[PDB]
Amino acid sequence: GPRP
Amino acid sequence: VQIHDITGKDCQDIANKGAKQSGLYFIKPLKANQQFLVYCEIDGSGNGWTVFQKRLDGSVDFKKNWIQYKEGFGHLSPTGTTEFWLGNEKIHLISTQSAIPYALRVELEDWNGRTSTADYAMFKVGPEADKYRLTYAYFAGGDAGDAFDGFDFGDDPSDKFFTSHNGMQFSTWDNDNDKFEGNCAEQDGSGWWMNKCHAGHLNGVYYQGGTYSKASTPNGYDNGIIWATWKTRWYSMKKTTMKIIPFNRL
Ligand SMILES: [Ca+2]
Repeated sequence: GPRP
Repeated sequence: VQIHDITGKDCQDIANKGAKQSGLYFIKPLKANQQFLVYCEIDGSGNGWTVFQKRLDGSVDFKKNWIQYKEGFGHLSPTGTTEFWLGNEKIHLISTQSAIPYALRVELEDWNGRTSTADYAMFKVGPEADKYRLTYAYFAGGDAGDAFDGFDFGDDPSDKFFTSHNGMQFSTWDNDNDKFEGNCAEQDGSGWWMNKCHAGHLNGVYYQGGTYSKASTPNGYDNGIIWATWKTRWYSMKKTTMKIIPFNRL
């Protein structure tokens, strides 16, 4: 998935 | 052990010479100083796929370092029932030999028996000097969807931008070449072409059953064997295969  | 006699530049060259059985063969790509064992998947129509990655039961830990991912790990079996990573150097030597155009097929299996595919045309893995960067021309189709194009999980607008895989260099927890200020490889426990971090991750943690929670990983990492386009990030696959064949065989 994504990250901050 | 039982390696077959017919050799070639790859598994397609092998099929061209008459080999009709799937198994262990020796191949020596254009720049290989020495031949090496590979598992060829040879179907009836003469198609011979060089298999470079296999997941099927959780027997090998994929959290390996750079040198281990460079050289290969796991075990090759004549029956094709073992998990392994051929090696970044070998994948490089094959996919870039004689500018031959290769297509990559990612084949996935459910915990429910369903198999899905995703093809990439003109697939290549660069040399160590460029950190075994992954590059391909375009997606050629398949029901698994195009996870390598990136995915908008929803979390942010730039998700898609950050979870695409084309042009990404390889990263292991001890060789961080991703686009995240943390270490993706290190926190998801794998070796992969990380961006920030991924929409397709086939070297992730093998979770029995498929479905898994954010808790199964204390720091909430979605680190399973996922392909965002086919299944939810909280679904780890039962089996995965990454193999290559000259593009014209498609
Ligand atoms: Ca980083």
